[PDB]
Amino acid sequence: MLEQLEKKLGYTFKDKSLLEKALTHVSYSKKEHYETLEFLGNALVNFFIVDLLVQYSPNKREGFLSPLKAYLISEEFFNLLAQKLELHKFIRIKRGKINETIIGDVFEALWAAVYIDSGRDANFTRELFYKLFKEDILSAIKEGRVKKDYKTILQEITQKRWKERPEYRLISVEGPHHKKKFIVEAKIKEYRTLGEGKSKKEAEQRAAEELIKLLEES
Amino acid sequence: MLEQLEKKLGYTFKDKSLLEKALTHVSYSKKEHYETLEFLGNALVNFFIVDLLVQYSPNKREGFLSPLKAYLISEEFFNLLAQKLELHKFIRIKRGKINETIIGDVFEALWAAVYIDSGRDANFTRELFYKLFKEDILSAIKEGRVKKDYKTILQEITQKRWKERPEYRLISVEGPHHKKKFIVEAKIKEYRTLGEGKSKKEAEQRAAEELIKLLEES
RNA sequence: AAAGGUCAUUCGCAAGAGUGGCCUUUAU
RNA sequence: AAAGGUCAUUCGCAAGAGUGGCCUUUAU
Ligand SMILES: [Mg+2]
Ligand SMILES: [Mg+2]
Repeated sequence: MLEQLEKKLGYTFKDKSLLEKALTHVSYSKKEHYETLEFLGNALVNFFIVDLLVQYSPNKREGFLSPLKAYLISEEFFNLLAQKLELHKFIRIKRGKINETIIGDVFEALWAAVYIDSGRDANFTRELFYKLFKEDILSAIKEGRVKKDYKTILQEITQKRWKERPEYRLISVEGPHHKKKFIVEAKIKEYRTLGEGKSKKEAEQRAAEELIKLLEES
Repeated sequence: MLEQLEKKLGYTFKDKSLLEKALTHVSYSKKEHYETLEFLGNALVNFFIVDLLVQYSPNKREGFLSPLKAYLISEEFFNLLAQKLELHKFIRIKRGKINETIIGDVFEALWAAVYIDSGRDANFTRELFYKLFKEDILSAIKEGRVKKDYKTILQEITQKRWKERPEYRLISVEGPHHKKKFIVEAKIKEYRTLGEGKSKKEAEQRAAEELIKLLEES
């Protein structure tokens, strides 16, 4: 079973218990799970990615590098990189389903495990990591594009035009506690739009997206 | 002069312009300054710190490791570790004076410089880093303690007791725009307290501290 | 950690930038 | 990234825990 993953990883563990720990969620084993390895892998993987980002990024301005780095270490991207490994069929869990949060954390812990198993050889681990994902990362860096959210876009418009910030007002809150529906109002000067979502922010983001369009019509 | 810093670092650079760039603020050189190196150094050092932290921490709980890690990569701590280096006498800058934010950023950039100049040798750089600071880090980790802020403590108190959170509002704002004084009000149930500070958060932190007392005195 | 506004101050013919304080938005 | 409250759900005699939703605090 593990031999398969080791083959996809291109690395054979000296300590197989270290590899399964990385693959084990707290629900399956409360004494030997990946939580602490995840803490380490996050730092480790963060380093490998930044190093690539600094070398190959077309734009080295902080406002570009920071948002892009955040995406390159996001759960989303990690799940994207993990596909190749098929972690979903090596992961051990009980009270839960192997969602994208679990996958991303196991991905991080998995890299910490390799690092440790190899006698804490960062250089070796970085290369193994690059041999597997360098191209995929450089690819995403080349097609890198920072995109602002509506709430941010809106206040930059209003701070430019009237040097003021839009007022977000909570209008309604319906539904059961585990699935609420929020209706918020965005207002600037005398303009006001509405927005709804499953969270205040989502609702405000919708509201803001409207106030922008509203303002375009002038 | 650079030779003096290399002796403190315990490493001789092949590319001196690299060491120089790490020491150079944008005010002194618009084209070759430490901004990008700082980006990378932060990631590299974060990894050095975390690795030590997962191996030597008294407590491995997320709620302990996280707050503690935050302090271990904070500007405050880096200035502490950087003292020994006397970076203040090596940093190049025009517009301003070498403050703790500068020192902290140059500390990070410097390690990025060492990393790159050594041909991206992570193991080497890590050991050089430890040779200089492992002792100080282990010591801080041994004294490691999570310090909660008043606002956090207040809502945990009010949420345990009443399942509700305190509320803040600004009472008044005094002084010039570049030096304001805020007076804020903190409340829970029928209890209200005031606090003042150079910012809303400082004011609220102060107000929260007062309300905690008010609650103890019942 | 990044983004916008703003006050002060510094460099600058200008453009524009540095530094310090404040407000807000985003991400983790 | 961490902390606290809350709803749902799963495991549990209980304590307590896991997973999903929401609110909030902190840090960068
Ligand atoms: Mg994670
Ligand atoms: Mg920094």
